[PDB]
Amino acid sequence: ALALDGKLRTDSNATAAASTDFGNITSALPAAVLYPSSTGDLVALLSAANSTPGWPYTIAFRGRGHSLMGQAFAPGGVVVNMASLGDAAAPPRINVSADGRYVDAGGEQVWIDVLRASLARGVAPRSWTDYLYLTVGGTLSNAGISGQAFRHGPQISNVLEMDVITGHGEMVTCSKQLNADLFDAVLGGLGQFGVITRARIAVEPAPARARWVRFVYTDFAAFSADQERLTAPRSFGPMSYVEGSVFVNQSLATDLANTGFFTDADVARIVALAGERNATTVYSIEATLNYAAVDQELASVLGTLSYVEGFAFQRDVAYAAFLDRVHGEEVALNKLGLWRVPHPWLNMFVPRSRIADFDRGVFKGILQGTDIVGPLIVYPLNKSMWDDGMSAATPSEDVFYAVSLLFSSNDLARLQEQNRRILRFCDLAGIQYKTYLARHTDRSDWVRHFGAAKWNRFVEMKNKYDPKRLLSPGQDIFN
Ligand SMILES: *Cc1cc2c(cc1C)nc1c(=O)[nH]c(=O)nc-1n2C[C@H](O)[C@H](O)[C@H](O)COP(=O)(O)OP(=O)(O)OC[C@H]1O[C@@H](n2cnc3c(N)ncnc32)[C@H](O)[C@@H]1O
Ligand SMILES: *[C@@H]1O[C@H](CO)[C@@H](O[C@@H]2O[C@H](CO)[C@@H](O)[C@H](O)[C@H]2NC(C)=O)[C@H](O)[C@H]1NC(C)=O
Ligand SMILES: *[C@@H]1O[C@H](CO)[C@@H](O)[C@H](O)[C@H]1NC(C)=O
Ligand SMILES: *[C@@H]1O[C@H](CO)[C@@H](O)[C@H](O)[C@H]1NC(C)=O
Ligand SMILES: *[C@@H]1O[C@H](CO)[C@@H](O)[C@H](O)[C@H]1NC(C)=O
Repeated sequence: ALALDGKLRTDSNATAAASTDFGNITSALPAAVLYPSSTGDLVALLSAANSTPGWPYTIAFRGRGHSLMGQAFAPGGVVVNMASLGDAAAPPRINVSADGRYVDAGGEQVWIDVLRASLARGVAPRSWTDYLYLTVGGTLSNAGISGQAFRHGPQISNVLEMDVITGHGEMVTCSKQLNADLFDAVLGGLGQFGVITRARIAVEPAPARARWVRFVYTDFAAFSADQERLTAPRSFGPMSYVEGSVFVNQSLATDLANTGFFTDADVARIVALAGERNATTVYSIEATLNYAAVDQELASVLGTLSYVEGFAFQRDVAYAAFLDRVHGEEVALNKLGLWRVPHPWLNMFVPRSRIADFDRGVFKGILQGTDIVGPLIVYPLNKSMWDDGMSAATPSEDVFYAVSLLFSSNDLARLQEQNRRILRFCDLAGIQYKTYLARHTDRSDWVRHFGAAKWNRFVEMKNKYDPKRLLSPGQDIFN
């Protein structure tokens, strides 16, 4: 029925396209790929799966395939090409509310398009990812983090309601007020319980511009203390965005130039500073202030900090230009053939109490004497802005750090071994980290990830909403 309407494709080109992802490390061929024209086509697929004894196929929902390790694959199953839902000109897949207090976006829609539609109405989401060509449904199935998360929470903390089609093939609207169990389960739920077809996203009046700063440190203690100062609850401080970067000695000049922030003269100055201090690691805080008045506001904030004098670097850009900054990085890297390469990325949340230990073992230890390509990102988050009732798993401490080591790749094998070594260091040091964007491959690891109480809830929701265990099998939780 769906195949006759040209929606369910089994041809080699279709299956091949749905068999690889951004990670470029693992691959898995699906039996078929659905190209739905409407949510009705998704209901039809999931209802058939629910009602058919001996239903053969697991089902995955491909956003834009930005997964690192096959999370969007359905080996010998059906991959849903979610993007197809946004093919038609009418009706619109992104609706800013009449009063401009929220935006309704299709699960398949990319955040860059959500931004553009929001700005047309003078508004914008409050919480972002660093990179905007990701789907609403995709990031909400994980968490969605960037430099705003310390004060607004992750993207999953900025959703009012969702439309979800469950593994039973039932279309359900959920929120804190209605079907809250499904609402909580789906958010950070790794595509396990149903497909998000619509999410209601909180917005704020859009700032016009961003004052954009980078501050340089050679001392980790000063660097991390200042990050924590900038992101501390008062309500929060003036800064709209706070992240940080780590630069190892061997690839210092190259990595500093690769930020796209520093000029060649700026890079030379930082290299000279590291040299005079014999520093093996350099650290940079990246922060923005959304808006003569800005000058004094910025001066007042910087006066509370302890970066190396003479090493505050400033840019002033349009708000939208700041948010979409990484798009220009992709275009440039792809032209050099350096974008579509293996990405053995390591992402985790590290408790505040152990971040100095992590720095000693990893940045000052394991990563020393290697040529690093890709950013090493480190910044604090506030647990208070996360809802522990949702599926997403975080460390127990009030403050924990996002640590994102975004390695680009003989080299791949070395990098995979290096990541195993970093994880081994953390385990032996007894650091109670949580991975982010990673899939585990056995039960014990997944139970450890969630913790006993949250795992038991996760299973309860799985039995209620996907009892056949069909959905997002690439997560390797129930498959
Ligand atoms: C590619 C990449 C990823 C990325 C990033 C930069 C790059 C270049 N920067 C990020 C950032 O700054 N902050 C952050 O939180 N994440 C960042 N990412 C990682 C990204 O969030 C993940 O890749 C995420 O999966 C979103 O990517 P995408 O939208 O392409 O989704 P997918 O990989 O195809 O699918 C991921 C899993 O989710 C399930 N899924 C997908 N759509 C839905 C819907 N609508 N409903 C329910 N589940 C869904 C898939 O089945 C899969 O398991
Ligand atoms: C954006 O709003 C429009 C209303 O203008 C929605 O379009 C309707 O969608 C329903 C269900 O998909 C259809 O039955 C109607 O025919 C559509 N009406 C119109 C006027 O075209 C659209 O669904 C909204 N988009 C999202 C993602 O919420
Ligand atoms: C990774 O990308 C290359 C193209 O550069 C391709 O030949 C290869 O099949 C891909 N590998 C995986 C596992 O996706
Ligand atoms: C799911 O399958 C059951 C049969 O076990 C059936 O009673 C129910 O109506 C189905 N739901 C949908 C929406 O397909
Ligand atoms: C930094 O690396 C260079 C090699 O490129 C080396 O000459 C220098 O001694 C290193 N500095 C420190 C303090 O490790």
